[PDB]
Amino acid sequence: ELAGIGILTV
Amino acid sequence: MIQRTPKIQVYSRHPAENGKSNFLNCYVSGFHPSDIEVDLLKNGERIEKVEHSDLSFSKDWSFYLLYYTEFTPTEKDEYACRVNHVTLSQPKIVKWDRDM
Amino acid sequence: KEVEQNSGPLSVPEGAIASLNCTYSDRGSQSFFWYRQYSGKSPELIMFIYSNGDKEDGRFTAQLNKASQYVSLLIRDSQPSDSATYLCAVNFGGGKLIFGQGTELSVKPNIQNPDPAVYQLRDSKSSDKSVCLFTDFDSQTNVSQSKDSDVYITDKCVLDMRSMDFKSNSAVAWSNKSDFACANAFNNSIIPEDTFFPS
Amino acid sequence: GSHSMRYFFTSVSRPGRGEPRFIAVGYVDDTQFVRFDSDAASQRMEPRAPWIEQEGPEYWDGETRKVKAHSQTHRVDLGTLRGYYNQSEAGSHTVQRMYGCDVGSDWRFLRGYHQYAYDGKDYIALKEDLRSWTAADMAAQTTKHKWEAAHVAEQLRAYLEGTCVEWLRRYLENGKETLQRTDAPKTHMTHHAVSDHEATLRCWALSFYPAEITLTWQRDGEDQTQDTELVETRPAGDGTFQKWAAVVVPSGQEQRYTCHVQHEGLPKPLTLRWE
Amino acid sequence: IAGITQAPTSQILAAGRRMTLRCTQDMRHNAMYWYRQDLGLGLRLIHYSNTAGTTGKGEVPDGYSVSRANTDDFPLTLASAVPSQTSVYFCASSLSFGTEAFFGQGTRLTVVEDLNKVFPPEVAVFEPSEAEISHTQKATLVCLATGFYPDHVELSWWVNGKEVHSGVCTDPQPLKEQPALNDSRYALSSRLRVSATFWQDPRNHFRCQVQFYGLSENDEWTQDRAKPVTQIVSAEAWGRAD
Repeated sequence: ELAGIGILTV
Repeated sequence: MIQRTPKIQVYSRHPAENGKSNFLNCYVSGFHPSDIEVDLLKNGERIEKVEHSDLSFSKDWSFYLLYYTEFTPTEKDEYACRVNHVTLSQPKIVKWDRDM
Repeated sequence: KEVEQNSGPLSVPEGAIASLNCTYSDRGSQSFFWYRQYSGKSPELIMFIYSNGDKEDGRFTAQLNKASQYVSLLIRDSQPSDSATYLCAVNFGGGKLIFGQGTELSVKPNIQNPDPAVYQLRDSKSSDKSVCLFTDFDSQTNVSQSKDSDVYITDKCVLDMRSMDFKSNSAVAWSNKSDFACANAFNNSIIPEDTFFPS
Repeated sequence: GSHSMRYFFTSVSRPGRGEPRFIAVGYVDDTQFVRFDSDAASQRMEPRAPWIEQEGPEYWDGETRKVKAHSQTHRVDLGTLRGYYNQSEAGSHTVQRMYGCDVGSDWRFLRGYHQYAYDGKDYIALKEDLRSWTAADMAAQTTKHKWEAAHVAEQLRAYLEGTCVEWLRRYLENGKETLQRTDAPKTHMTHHAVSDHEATLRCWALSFYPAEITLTWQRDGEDQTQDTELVETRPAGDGTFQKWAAVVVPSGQEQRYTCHVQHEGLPKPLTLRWE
Repeated sequence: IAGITQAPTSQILAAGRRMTLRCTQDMRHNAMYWYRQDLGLGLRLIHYSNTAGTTGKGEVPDGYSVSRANTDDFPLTLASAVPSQTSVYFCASSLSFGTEAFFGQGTRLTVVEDLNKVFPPEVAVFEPSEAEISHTQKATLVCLATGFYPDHVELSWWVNGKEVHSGVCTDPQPLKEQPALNDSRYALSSRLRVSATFWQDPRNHFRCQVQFYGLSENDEWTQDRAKPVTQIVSAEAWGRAD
């Protein structure tokens, strides 16, 4: 499963 | 910018045997950027029906792909890989060796 | 898809423990949220939880059991200001942040002097228009409204005199131009036993 | 024994123009199970292994949304990174994301990672403790400051110790026929004379899974560090893997050389010598 | 201080009209959301947007348009004004997808088919009982907002010209006058309590006032009463020793 949190613009 | 020339090998899925059907592979790896053109050849002429893997990469970020087609080796037929990348002046040709 | 909450309205008396649960349908949901919403207001966040198990913040405990598809909020020591509809929010994808139907909490005050009474008030818009007030009862008493379309009875409301440290439960009833008895108004579902009707 | 789940992401700006090429792939171990391609027809996460097909509509909608979300984050990223490195709009640039988790033989969490690259050099990477960042250059320190205040590591640690680990187990149990298999290498050796006094012995290992293998050459029981050609482990395209190792041998002394194959599908390490 | 605002806070639409609800955000958040809230079934996702430039559809996007030109703005626009779209509408936002959402002020929206059923409230202050004062030594004024459509009202008490937040309670939801008919008129009640010392003193002013959010000033009006706009209708009482 992919991350549904923790993925933010640099 | 980091740019890297592809490593190329040509090979078959199974031990090559005359008159028996197989798969011709071309494995391009270690390259950056991701855009690359890979043909497979049968006596110098392009093979139409060629599929490829979904783009992935290694731990040093360089990409790899597997290009493939179904073939049937005979003793009179030459097979090769043609590869084009931005780090090449003109395309690179690697011949298939069954007798590796 | 479905986020179902613990079906309200709940009624938990003062100083006790309130407990709300939340179930969700997606096994792969990764973030979970509890919101509080007052009457005609925005939701504001109580807590987020990401990992399985218990999270602590003051009087509030978050509990997440991902295998059971379960989020809960345990409210310790509940004040009258905790009375709101409580909202559960489960994220289902990217921006598919999906909510429950809301569970209504009313923390009901300990009435220090349960002295129930019914009064009739005169207007300032003339001195002929009548209205009825039923005030100072304890929180076990509830209210019904139906005899006809004549008698409109409002719900149980709670005011607070902060300086005098006193709580008061009340309800209003009226019916325009009739022979409207103030004594015969509030007893659809039956009144307290010693309600003062000083006529 | 020990396993891993891994997700890989590439966004290429094709520009003076825009609309980036996005490709996402997911692996359990050395087996691909899912993909996304922005060029492709469906605009969905697509199955690439039999055992993932049994998942419900919730899963496919959930992964599609989360993969579509990754893509649009990367599109903003490409805009931003142009600014941080003062690069013009005429040229193409690449972002890369990799995340995943390892488990040990008991399927308990071993280690997690979340790394990021721009133009094929390291940009920012999560350290092994999962609470701190290694930033490669000065533009990446700005990204590090954003991500520290936003609690990106906390969120990432929650995914990498929980959700990554718990879904890896589920994948390993649903496809235990495929994923808990070990195809032992099928081995042979060929011989080729290059001149009248020297010869090449090539030791082969074919159709193995997983891709981790060790081929070593030994002259009279001692490791041949010297004249050893050893290729990249290549795929067969059917799920299994191939590799060879070659040495040059002065002729008539071919029987002094032994090839050694260690792979986890083998009951014991293998010793081929020519004949 | 970085926040989220919505505009307007209340709106009365004619049927088949167009209305854009603005929502803006200073907080540099990537993800933005639109929700509807109705009296039975909670918050309900209309549309989303994970980053600037991009959008997405939620549970009920039907009838609703959305746009994301910039990081800051996420306006929801309603093409045709159906009577089903009467709700309270909430804009929200989060730093990235799946994180904590921060909500706007809210927007009360009511689509009416007939403008000839929109009414301002009639307000009255009922002065407290003689019997309450001799029993409790406290005095309760009640208020009565009646005869209004729709339920876009805010009630407040004012002592001497100063607003009060203690000794006061208002009904949670408004109450339908004829609780059966289509587009029925509502009634709101509220009670203020102070002591007999504060009440029987003749130099004390008491004002109950109702902020009704009515029609826009750009609206069609033709009929028999005055134009039922946004208004405060007040009702007063003074202190008395009797």
